[PDB]
Amino acid sequence: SNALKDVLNILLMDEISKLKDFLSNLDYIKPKVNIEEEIIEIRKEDIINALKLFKGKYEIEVDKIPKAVYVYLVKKNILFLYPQRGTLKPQSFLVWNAIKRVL
Repeated sequence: SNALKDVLNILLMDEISKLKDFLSNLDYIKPKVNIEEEIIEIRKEDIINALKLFKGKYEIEVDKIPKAVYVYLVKKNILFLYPQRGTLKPQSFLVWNAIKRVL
């Protein structure tokens, strides 16, 4: 049966719509990111640049991305942070696939 395949396809497409909505919300908004006492404005462009890094690699070094940018992307459940490793990964393979399909 195609059933499990189709269920996964549901999950995959859904996450694509979700990521598209996330990214479209940035068109007229520059998020203000809170990091303790810091308040830092970031831009859609910066966010796209960081996510594009995940197009060819599942696991990305935090040193490639401004902290304000990846903190936002973690807060927003796009990425997970491994502080000890100094790396980030998509929060699921659905998120990864969506990045690769959309960016």
